[PDB]
Amino acid sequence: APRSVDWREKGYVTPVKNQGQCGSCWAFSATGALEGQMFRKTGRLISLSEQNLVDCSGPQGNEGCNGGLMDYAFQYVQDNGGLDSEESYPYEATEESCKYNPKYSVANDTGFVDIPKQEKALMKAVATVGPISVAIDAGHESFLFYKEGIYFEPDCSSEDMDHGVLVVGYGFESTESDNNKYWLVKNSWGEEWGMGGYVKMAKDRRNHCGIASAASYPTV
Ligand SMILES: *[C@@](O)(C(=O)NCc1ccccc1)[C@@H](C[C@@H]1CCCNC1=O)NC(=O)[C@H](Cc1ccc(F)cc1)NC(=O)c1cc2ccccc2o1
Repeated sequence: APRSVDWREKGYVTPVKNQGQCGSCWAFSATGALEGQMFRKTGRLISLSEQNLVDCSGPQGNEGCNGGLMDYAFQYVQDNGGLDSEESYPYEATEESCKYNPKYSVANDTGFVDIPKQEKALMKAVATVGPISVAIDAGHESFLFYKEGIYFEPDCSSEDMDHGVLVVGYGFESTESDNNKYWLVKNSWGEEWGMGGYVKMAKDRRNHCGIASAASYPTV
């Protein structure tokens, strides 16, 4: 496995988005993973619709702006046999009735793979598959104020994640050893948060914040 991976510089990652005041972290996390896999499959990088996921994934168990799972979004894409593009079904940060139009479908998947809960497998999956959809514990106030460096909430939980985010790679900082490894994580709170909307999560520090607890990716 390589020592550093960054899927942004290879063209797998859409620009950073802003979810607003609606609990659709899962939707954005699912669309990023599916964008990565669609690009790997065809070489075409198309922003997908979070609103479609929010509005139409009800039957699969999701709760719109009131919570959602990324596996449930992949299941909705598979059952629905399609996912509209961001441009056709633009984000409105609210719950609305499903307006899916198969004419504007630009993505689909045949299921999803759940990663074993250990950071080594997460590293392997990120290296070989691409951006991976994950969950982390971000309820602590420190996460709200992140700016740069490796983020390390001493009170983070490894088994109770509440935020879905995407992992676009991993790397290390050139310091004198002292466990410098980090996960490159993309967030959905815009660009003015963290490093242009990104965060370096602590890597190989005993599954800090349960990043490797709920890792999965859609199979196209
Ligand atoms: C999410 O991190 C977020 O969007 N935060 C910003 C925000 C804006 C407005 C209001 C609140 C937060 C957050 C969103 C939920 C729902 C909205 C209300 N409060 C929240 O905390 N997290 C999730 O939505 C979460 C993501 C997740 C996925 C996978 C995993 F292993 C852990 C977490 N999913 C749920 O909370 C959830 C999912 C389901 C599915 C079925 C029934 C109930 C569910 O609850």
